[PDB]
Amino acid sequence: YPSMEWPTSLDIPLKASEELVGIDLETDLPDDPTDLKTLLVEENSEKEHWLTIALAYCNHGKTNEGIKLIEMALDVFQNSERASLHTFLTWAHLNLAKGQSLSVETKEHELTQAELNLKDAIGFDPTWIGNMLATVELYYQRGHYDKALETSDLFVKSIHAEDHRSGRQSKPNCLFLLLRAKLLYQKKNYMASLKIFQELLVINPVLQPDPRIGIGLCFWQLKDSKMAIKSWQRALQLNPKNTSASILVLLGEFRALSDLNNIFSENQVLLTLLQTYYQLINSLYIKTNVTNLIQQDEDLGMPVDLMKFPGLLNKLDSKLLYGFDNVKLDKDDRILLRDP
Ligand code: NI
Ligand code: NI
Ligand code: NI
Repeated sequence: YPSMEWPTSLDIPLKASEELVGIDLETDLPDDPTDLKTLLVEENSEKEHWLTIALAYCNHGKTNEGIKLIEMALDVFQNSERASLHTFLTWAHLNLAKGQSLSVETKEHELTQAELNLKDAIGFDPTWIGNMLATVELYYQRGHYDKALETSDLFVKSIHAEDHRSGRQSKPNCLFLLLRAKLLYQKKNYMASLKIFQELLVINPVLQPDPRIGIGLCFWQLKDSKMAIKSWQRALQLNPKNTSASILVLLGEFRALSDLNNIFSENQVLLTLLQTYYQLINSLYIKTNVTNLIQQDEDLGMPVDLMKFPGLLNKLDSKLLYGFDNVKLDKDDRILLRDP
């Protein structure tokens, strides 16, 4: 398959001489990012290096450190050079805000921090795709689905208008499509949603988040529970760290029994599963409950995270948002292109 893996090391050009200090992004980052700040400031390092480093923290479980670094960068870079620092801070706070167990206030507190940085970013660079996507993602995360879909639809018209103005053909943007597919599913238009998720599978079969999660949720809401489960097992196969896939595969296959999956649910919901330990009125109760909690995550198991796109938040290169042009679409993926 195609590859969206981040460069795994960084060379910082030293200021006085012309040697380069190499950093292994996966083991060389210190617990206190101030150490690099010293280096980065001292050697007059370029801004994109601050970003690349902060993204390494975030993508290796260290978002607080990622945030601490770019917040320090804000004391170094001036005026318009601060825009892309604010964009990073927007997406870092959107990632925080997706925290699995935040109370509605902590969520909104993090989303406010994102919005504040977003305002500073758009003030300098309103047409940057990183800032436009964040505007839509903020509406989504706040549940304002109608405004999100309407803002999305204005944005793609704008970009289309812009391609006439530069004599270019438009290329579908995977995250605008992903946002549309998710908004459509919120509006219960599961058929239009499913088509977009399937479009995404052929454009970028290594897209994060996995559009197969959405493929399965569309099948499920369209009552083809057999294929929903196949989409989800394909997701969990290509990436066994996908917790959302895991919980969906087991909640789906779980339609004695209520022991076999509490033990499989401890490997990687477990509350209400234990509430359901409390004429088969009962079988419809466990059935309803499994359905309710398969639908409990308003994020649909597909968190939109710009930190999964090499070059995007650290170099203003949005190329990877358009995916790949040859589709070796594997046997177990091409199945998922089918109708219900
Ligand atoms: Ni914060
Ligand atoms: Ni905070
Ligand atoms: Ni046109």
